[PDB]
Amino acid sequence: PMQIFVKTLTGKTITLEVEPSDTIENVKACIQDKEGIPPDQQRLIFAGKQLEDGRTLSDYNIQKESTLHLVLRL
Amino acid sequence: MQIFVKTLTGKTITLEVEPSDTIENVKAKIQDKEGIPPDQQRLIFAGKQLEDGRTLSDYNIQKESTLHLVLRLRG
Amino acid sequence: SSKAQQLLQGLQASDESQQLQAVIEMCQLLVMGNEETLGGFPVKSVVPALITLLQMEHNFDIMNHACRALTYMMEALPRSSAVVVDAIPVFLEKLQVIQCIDVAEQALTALEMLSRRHSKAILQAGGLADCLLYLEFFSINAQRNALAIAANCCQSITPDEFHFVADSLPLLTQRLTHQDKKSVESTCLCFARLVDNFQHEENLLQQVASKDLLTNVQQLLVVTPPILSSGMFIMVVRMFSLMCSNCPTLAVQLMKQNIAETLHFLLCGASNIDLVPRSPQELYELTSLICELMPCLPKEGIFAVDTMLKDARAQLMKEDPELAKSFIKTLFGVLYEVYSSSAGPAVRHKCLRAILRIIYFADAELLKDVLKNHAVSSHIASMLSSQDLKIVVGALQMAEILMQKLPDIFSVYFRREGVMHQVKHLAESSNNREKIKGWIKEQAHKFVERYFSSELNVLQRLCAATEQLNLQVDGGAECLVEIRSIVSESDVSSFEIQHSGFVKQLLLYLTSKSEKDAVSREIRLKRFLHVFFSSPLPGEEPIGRVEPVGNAPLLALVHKMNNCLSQMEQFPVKVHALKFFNTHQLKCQLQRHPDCANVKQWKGGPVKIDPLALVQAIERYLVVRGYGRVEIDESLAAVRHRLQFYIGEHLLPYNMTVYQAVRQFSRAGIWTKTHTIWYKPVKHDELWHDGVCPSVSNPLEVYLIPTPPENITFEDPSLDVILLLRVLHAISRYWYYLYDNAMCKEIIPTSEFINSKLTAKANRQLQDPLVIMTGNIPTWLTELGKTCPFFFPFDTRQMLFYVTAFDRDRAMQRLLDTNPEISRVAPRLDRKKRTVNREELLKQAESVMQDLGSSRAMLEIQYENEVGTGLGPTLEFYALVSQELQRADLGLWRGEEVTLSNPKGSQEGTKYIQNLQGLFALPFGRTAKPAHIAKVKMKFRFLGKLMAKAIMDFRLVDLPLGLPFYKWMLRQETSLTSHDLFDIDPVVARSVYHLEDIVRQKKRLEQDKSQTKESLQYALETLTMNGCSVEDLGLDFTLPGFPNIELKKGGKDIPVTIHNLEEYLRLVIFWALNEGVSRQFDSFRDGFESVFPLSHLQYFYPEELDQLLCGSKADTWDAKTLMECCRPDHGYTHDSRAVKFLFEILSSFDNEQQRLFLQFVTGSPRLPVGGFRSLNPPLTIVRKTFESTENPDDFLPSVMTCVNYLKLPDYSSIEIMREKLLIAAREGQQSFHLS
Repeated sequence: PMQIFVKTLTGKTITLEVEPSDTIENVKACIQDKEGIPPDQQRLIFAGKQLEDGRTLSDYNIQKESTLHLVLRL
Repeated sequence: MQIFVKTLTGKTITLEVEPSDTIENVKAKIQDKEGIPPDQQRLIFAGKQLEDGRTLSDYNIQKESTLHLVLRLRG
Repeated sequence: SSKAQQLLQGLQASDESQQLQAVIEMCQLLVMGNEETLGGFPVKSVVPALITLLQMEHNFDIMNHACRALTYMMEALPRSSAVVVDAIPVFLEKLQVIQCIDVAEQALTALEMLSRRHSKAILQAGGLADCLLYLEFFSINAQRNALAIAANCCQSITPDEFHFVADSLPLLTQRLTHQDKKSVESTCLCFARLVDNFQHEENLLQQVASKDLLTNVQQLLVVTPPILSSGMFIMVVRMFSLMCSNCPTLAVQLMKQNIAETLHFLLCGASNIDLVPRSPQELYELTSLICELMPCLPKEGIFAVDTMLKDARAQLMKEDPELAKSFIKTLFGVLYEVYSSSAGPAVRHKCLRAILRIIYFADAELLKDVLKNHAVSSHIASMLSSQDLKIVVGALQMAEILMQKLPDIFSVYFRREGVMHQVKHLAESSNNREKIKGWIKEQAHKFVERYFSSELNVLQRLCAATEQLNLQVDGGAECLVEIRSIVSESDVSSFEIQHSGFVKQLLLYLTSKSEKDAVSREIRLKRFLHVFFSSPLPGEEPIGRVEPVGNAPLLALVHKMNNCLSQMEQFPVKVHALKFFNTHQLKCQLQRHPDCANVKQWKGGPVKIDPLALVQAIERYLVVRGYGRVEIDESLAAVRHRLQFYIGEHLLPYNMTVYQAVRQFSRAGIWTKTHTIWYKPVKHDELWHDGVCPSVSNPLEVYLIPTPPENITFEDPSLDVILLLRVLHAISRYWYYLYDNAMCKEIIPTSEFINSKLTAKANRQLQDPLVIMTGNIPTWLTELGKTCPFFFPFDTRQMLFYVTAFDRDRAMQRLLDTNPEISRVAPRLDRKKRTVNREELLKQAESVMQDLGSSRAMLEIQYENEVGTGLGPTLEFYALVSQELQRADLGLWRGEEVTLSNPKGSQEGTKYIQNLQGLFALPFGRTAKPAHIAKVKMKFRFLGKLMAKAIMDFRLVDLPLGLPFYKWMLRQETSLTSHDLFDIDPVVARSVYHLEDIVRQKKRLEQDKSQTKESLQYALETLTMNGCSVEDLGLDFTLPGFPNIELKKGGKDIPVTIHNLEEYLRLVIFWALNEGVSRQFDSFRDGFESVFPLSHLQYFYPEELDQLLCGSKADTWDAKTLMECCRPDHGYTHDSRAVKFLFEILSSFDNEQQRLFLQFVTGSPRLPVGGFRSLNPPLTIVRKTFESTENPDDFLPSVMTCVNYLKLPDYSSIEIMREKLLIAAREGQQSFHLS
């Protein structure tokens, strides 16, 4: 049980409470449910990289109070 | 100083506690007496979620008081 | 921009540290950028500097960022790939000689990202060999990217340029047998594209295929479970078909390499005909390959018309024919089975062509011993009488070939199964159509003149039997036994039943009532039920109960009628676009209606008209534009109707699409011509006083009609058989209403009326996206679904209901959920969110259903102090409200008071209503206070609205209702008898039955005229029931069990006597089933119709609504069904230990732990119809990630209920798993604290 912050370009803070063994696609689906962005325009950025679908959060060593970024594509 | 902790269905557990005791000690005692890890225990007193980092005296919790235990598992 | 110039100046420098800092900064700026944010980024200057920086040798770290910068630039701005594509030589040079593996991997990633749009440059750059020269040294991802580059380069290739792949083909061929999915997929794509591009060059095809590719792909296609997916299976099979068609030598080579075994395995299954279910495209591709492996037909003779409807294999056949004989013997059976069990214009035609070539190129003996356990004459006769002028020609050619090859065998079959008759019909009764008509006429005339020109104990016998069923002439019972003998033990055909009028005569025999008939209808029906089935003869009813056993002759007649209907039917199935519909939009013109002119006159011209838009959008646009006033304003937009639209004399409903509005009331013209729409602003109470009840209706009398029902419009040659089957099913369902004493049992269960061809045609029609998206379902399908629903199974009717009862968005969602295989369809639905509290759930649920109960948008329910939202809490809302609606305090249903198992903190001690046959409403008399009645009525209205809303949103409820409840729902409350009291009150039914055992004796004894008044009185007073007389019972006119409900006025001082007992029984039944439960069901009907009408529930029977509303029936699981839909991944690959323990431990519950587990994981204590295999997200099992200190033993499992994601620790024992999977399911319920 950990909490992370997803922050957009306009400036927000979505506090997602997740677990290390979750899939990135599920996180994107939850962001869709909570904000309305379709789960295909999102491009999550962590530590100056691009997160990929099909993996888990524990692979990238995501921990408590780690801030991600949500950059949309058109 | 033997506060009662009630689970969801019907169970009530007595727990001896000192006045200046943190929430972590209470959670550890509950783990010892019941088995639930001190990571998935969420204690609720009156109508407030007991934050970790304080003592029962701050929340005006006294003898013969009742606390509620709810598990943090679903989503 | 401003920082971009500084970064560019940093790139153009000398100090190495400056370059490193600048490139890191540039990569960081590019990662978080976007098309709008990074506008004006200099790509004409940054790119050349980055390339010059990459062209180095002294560092192994700056390059890993120089490549990343270009990769991210292509990713962010998808238009920089016009200046970015200049260092293909540099990337290829780095690939040629290797120094750092990571640099090579990044170069591969950059090339893969670039190849999506520029592959020709890479192809002329020589990258195909360079990428694969060191293919065995990289990791998995680099290999996948290299194979993707190879595929994208081989997509666009030319015959002149072949040396780029000429030396690399063996590497891919040897790579075709790997155990990695994606590498195999990419290599197969490369081969398919190469074969497609080189299709007109036989030498190049022989170079590509050789002799090892065929072998490798042959064992690739057979391995199970399939490495390939469905689409790639289709692509590979199409590669085979194209290769065999374009060059016969490889067709011969595959025919000499036992390809027949592979085709047989793919079609039927195993090597020990139950065909494996496959999609229509796969079957079409396999049939095309089978057809192509066969020699082609001659272009002269009777095949000259095929030029208007629009070698090496022959040499091998002239050679050793053992191979060809084995091929034909192996494949004819599966070909015929596929042909006779598929409904599609393409599969059928391909199978037909294959059958023609097989028959033409075979000899006498091979056809003799292949066409033995088959029925070909019936198929030819059925397909002759068809509207399409392709199948007719094919059938004529088959008939000619079969007559020429086997005259003796196929000379009695054609006469017995009506082929000569149809050929004579065709031969007696803007240029191509006339020419093919003339060819058909001449060919049929020649066939008749040659083979059947100059010319039986079954047809004459059937005619003699059917001439004795005439209404004007008495027939006794010999005609029926003759018909039974002919049907049960003979070799009668479907054509003989047509020729000798049997179905029409039997229909008139069973369903006629006039004054010129020589025998009444009742005696005829009883004679029929005595001959078929074993009911007593008229006037000879035994004293006991009519409970016959035998039902075989009726089943035989039903089967023969179904076979005849399948043989004769000619219904059309329309399947076939999406890009056109999603691209082009409709055009409309608005003109004011001349009769009334108050609003402003339209002058804009064309109107924005989306194909799937509703007329509500047009009304809103007109109101906002200001035409509704008798600048853009939102006050009017922010229900009451002020404007209305008309087209001709037909009113336009508000819930109708513009496409349908144009198509129906007002084709190429729909999308080309302009349309116009007009706009304009908008009693003595006998029951209580005398004691008389309404008569019981007999449902069979409305089915027994000779003429078709008013709902039937279509014209087909099999209407009579449909009507006869309808009558027979009505008789089977309702036969105890004709006898005074009988047992309520169906003669034949309704599952034995299913037709095997109409179901296939319906299922095929319910798969085309375009018809579901537009709403062009053929009339016959809906009409048969509403009039004769016994032909189709439950799933077909459920899908038809969901497609034709609601809007297009829900239909598309249902189609996507049911068929995950699939110019792309994309539903768009609205969502409304509401917050509730778990302390006043009923009141807030009532408020929610009053506000948004009837809206046309999905509803999602969230809670106050919780962070969970989605599809879990929404299902839990219904699962809890349904449980709340069963409380004993409300006082609504019958039954006993029990206490729930495993309750919450406050739920303990609450009484709940339990009944072991279902829930039925309590009776209310004529003395009930208005407050109680109003409360019950509002509760029932809320319940009805709740169920109506739950059905529309694809949710499930948890309310165990009863059969009389659904009979009331379907408007069948006027046909309820004493049989139904066993479903409401077991103990009253026995008393009613024992009392009805006395009225029959009383009537029989009074019917004897050889007695006197005193003798009659003594005999009537002497009648006793279990030692006590009706006077000794001492009852009254109060409904039993409830001593406050009066059957009629003064029912306290009126004791029941032998003289008035029938009235007492009838009043008891009426007050228990219809009277006291009327006001409580009228409110339910009013509430239900507030969402969508009840008339859309006519596809179901009263015993099928439970599965529609609630879940499936309870069943005990086992490892076999669990290890076929559960998908374990992320640490628990199949055949692990935790998965084994879990699969063993679920299949040991008692349905209470099953309910607990289902509620804990899914959120609802029920499963969709079909069990685990019907859950759209399969239950996924993953390994929980722990640390090195805490044991992964004293923890608890977790679940994401939105996607059925179960996180499970690796326990060290099964007892620990048992003791820690129950704590989670019991003490971890009713909470969403982690989302």
